[PDB]
Amino acid sequence: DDTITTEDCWTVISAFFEEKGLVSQQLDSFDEFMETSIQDLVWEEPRLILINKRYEIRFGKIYLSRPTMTEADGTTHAMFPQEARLRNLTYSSPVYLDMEKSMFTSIDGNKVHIGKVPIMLRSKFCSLRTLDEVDLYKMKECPYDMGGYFVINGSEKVLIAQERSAANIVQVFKKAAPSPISHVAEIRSALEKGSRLISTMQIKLYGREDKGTGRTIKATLPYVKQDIPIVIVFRALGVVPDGEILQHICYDENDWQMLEMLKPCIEEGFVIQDKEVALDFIGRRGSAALGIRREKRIQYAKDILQKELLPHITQEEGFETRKTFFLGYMVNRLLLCALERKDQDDRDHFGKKRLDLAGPLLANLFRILFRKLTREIYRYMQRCIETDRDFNLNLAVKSTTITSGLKYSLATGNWGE
Amino acid sequence: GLVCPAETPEGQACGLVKNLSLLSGISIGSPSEPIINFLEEWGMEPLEDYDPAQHTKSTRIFVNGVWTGIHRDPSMLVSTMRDLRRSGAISPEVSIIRDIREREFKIFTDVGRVYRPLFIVEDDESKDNKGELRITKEHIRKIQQGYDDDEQDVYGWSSLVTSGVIEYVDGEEEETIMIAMTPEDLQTRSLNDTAKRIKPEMSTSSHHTFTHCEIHPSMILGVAASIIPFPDHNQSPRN
Amino acid sequence: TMKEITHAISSAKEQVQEIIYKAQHNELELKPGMTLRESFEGEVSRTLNDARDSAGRSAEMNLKDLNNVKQMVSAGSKGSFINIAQMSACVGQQMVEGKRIAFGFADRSLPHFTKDDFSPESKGFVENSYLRGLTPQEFFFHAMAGREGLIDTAVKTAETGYIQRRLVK
Amino acid sequence: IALDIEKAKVIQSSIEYTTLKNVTSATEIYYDPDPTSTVIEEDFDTVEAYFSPWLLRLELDRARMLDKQLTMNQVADKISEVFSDDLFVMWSEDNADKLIIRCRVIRDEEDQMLKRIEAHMLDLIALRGIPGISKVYMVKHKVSV
Amino acid sequence: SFRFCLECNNMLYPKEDKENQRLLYSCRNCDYTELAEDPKVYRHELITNIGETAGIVDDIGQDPTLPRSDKECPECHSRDCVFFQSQQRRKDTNMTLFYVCLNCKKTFRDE
Ligand SMILES: [Zn+2]
Ligand SMILES: [Zn+2]
Repeated sequence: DDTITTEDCWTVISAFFEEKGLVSQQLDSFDEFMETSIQDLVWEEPRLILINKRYEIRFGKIYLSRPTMTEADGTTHAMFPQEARLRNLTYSSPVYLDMEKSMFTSIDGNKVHIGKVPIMLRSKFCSLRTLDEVDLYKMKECPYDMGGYFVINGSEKVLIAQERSAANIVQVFKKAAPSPISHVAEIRSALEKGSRLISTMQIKLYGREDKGTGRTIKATLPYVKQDIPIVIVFRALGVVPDGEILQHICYDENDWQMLEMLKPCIEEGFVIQDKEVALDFIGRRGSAALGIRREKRIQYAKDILQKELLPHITQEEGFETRKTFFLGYMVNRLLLCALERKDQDDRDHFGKKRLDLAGPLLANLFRILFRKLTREIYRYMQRCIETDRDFNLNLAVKSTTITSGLKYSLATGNWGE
Repeated sequence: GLVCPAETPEGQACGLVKNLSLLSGISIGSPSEPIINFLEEWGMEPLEDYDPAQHTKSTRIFVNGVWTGIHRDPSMLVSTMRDLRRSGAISPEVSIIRDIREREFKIFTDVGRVYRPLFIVEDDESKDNKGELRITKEHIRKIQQGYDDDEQDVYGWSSLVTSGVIEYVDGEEEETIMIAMTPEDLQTRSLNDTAKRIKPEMSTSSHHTFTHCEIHPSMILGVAASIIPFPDHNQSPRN
Repeated sequence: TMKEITHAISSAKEQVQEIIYKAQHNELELKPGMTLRESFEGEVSRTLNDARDSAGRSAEMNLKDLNNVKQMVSAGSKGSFINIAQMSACVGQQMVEGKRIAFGFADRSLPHFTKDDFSPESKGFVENSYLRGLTPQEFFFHAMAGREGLIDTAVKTAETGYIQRRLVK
Repeated sequence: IALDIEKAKVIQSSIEYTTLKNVTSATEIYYDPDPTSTVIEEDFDTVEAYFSPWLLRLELDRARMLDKQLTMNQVADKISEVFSDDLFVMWSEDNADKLIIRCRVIRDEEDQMLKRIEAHMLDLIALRGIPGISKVYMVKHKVSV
Repeated sequence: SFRFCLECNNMLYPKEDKENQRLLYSCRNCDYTELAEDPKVYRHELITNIGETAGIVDDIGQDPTLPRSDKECPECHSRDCVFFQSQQRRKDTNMTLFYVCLNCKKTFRDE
């Protein structure tokens, strides 16, 4: 027919704004949180432990009701945001968890209330979604309102998006002149499930130009100081011969400059020959021990290589091939940046940054509060056992800690206890 | 196109507080298992049987920041995954990046990625409509009607997105695409008007191959900056 | 006068293209104590600044005695030559941290340009005036320059205040 | 001096600090089985006319060699006097296409100390000029007299 | 590029042998040695121009960001080609252009 005009572009933009709106990100994040994150958090640790009288518990489905208001008279009624604003109340809905006892004489539907989660207005669990214009006017709510905010103590609270650096990526930077380290490679590790940061690992290239004696490359892991040179950790992951080391690091044999730069690493690491001696050296330099004999050293080294060493890749034994391949790729990137072939990564690049909305922050807060509640209920059940009494499974749970924590965090803004 | 270039506070918060653009969005997060299944079905080789002696030209494939394997035909895989994303089988908020210089294939399904929508320009040489917008007047008519010509469904923004005419791109993917500011820039114009502004010559390249087109440049502004009449005739501190 | 300004801008763009051609073929003269890229950037910046000054001079010479902006400038109450130049002839080259607009993306300032583009319009040159309006790329570059200026003023005020207090004490 | 550009240029060249690293372009370690000759044919004529099997080879840059207005005799004498007679030196004239000045450790596995000596030569050796002066520029000053 | 061992897979080192005054590549992990015919062992250049060719791949022809020109190809005389600059991030890198054709997908400079 004809080319696309400006009016067609404005029609497309109008369709975009009609379907999504202006505060679509807030509502989408909160809906995803309330739909998936709560269930994921409660199923993350569904095993609470304490014939061999194996007392077991089960965490079941999570049930959400409409935001209800309960008073001193005990009557519970449906509550709307206007009433909460007028009476300085909190717009929240109760959460029910299927805490089931599975005693079952050892090896040979309770709907327990766990707290009240504040409800974002105009979100899928709010009461103002399917309500039409006439009833919106009836409920003293402006139809022009867009939602996307909570109501705490009759005050409207909005969660500002939090800008952070992206995790599970490798970034290489330079260093100032008065420092032995010339270039640095950094990665922040966070597993996909929950998107929580565990630990960070940092690879450094010691040795300024015409200085620093040996130009060794040293890794820095969590749960350890006295950073270990990278060749020893290569040998510790289970790759003994040096030819395989250079094959992992350098993917092109024609790059003689990379091999020449890597030669000091081989010269320094020649003192270590086998995997066991490298593991023992790591255990001796691994802290968290002081003369605790060789077996504990090798056990701690096995734990620190299987876990906390790039946990975002894997956390189980027998799968160290991809771990050492990623580590070799990281070393190759660091050496490429050091060889003045690739420019250092820009920290201001907006594509390497993430925005935490209400979803992830509420997920982390709920995880912390659930951990605190589990600790409190564990203390209560152990006290009940040591006092030789039978609990009703309903007085042990304290919804007050979760409710108060969420309310205080949202009201004050201090994201913590 | 992701944050407002004009709206920012003054003082200790200058530059540290930003406002999202009108078309800007935030990724929610999608499972990565279907991506891995599609990659394995399309001939991706794992790292267990990686031989660097023979795989000196194979491109590495990164999913959510981890190295999952290698491939020998990056172009076909990239085209197939882009087509699958444009057809709605893959979530539209999935970032697909092909670094030709570094020989890398990055796939991102993380949460918190900021993306904006853009028109899609035909890229394949076999197609007769190469160099033109995939969206035609039929799509505009269907949008205005509110239904597809076949009540049963609604023809809105999602219908346009799943039809392969509008796609979301984030900051990382933007380095791998060529964008035309206006649809009139998609056709090489063949006067001497003293009133209208002068467009850039863009004569440094003999031929241009645009892969995307902006819906409207004024969408790069924020909510507060959209109130200013004629912001392009002002000074930026005044905005 | 508009025709003269456009002719001057076109001649300057042709000179910048010639400088680019000379630099890409190892023909540009090396300044003492400076890198080739630094010398090329300095040459381009000087040419663009001279073009902006010439366009502003032509615009100021065209102004009539009854012009109100010229009356304000002559009185000295408000305004200057640069204000008239930017309002009528050309905004000029936008500079951030003393240099042109850097390549924030992969070897390009914006995704609407090709890689390794050193033309003025691709590195923060606003050839239009405020009366004529600004293209979106020029608008973004002007916003970047204004943000840099605001940040510089904000960081300068506190240091100046502390220095003044120390001197007084 | 101020009225003569040539004398000002000479003094400017004298003031500027120039070291061995500022002119050396590449360094090599070679194994020379015979002191009388050499394996390479480029310096075969040089070693034939001018006459631990390890040797140090230095290759310079012609443009940067002439930029500092330095000859081979000057740098050869400097490297000879800086190390006394603890390192034999064989220096070639401008006739050699490759700007080669070879060094041999004095006999009295030697890779580590030889590399240390080469690093010392690359870093600490200074030919002429006031230390600490990175660059010198000629400025035209207009004064009233 | 230094040769590696055969049984323990370790890179070898130069060593001098006196009864035949020969340079040989030796291993300290084991007792494997071989003859060395190259006195060229150490290379360190202060200023280099190696790496300007960049990592060009056969898939570089469909990159849309690269500018397109109409330079004359040496052997096929094609009118379609792309151009870019050196990948080296050195401060004193020259601005000489690198051209890659499309029919043969090979590089050629202005020389
Ligand atoms: Zn061996
Ligand atoms: Zn060709």
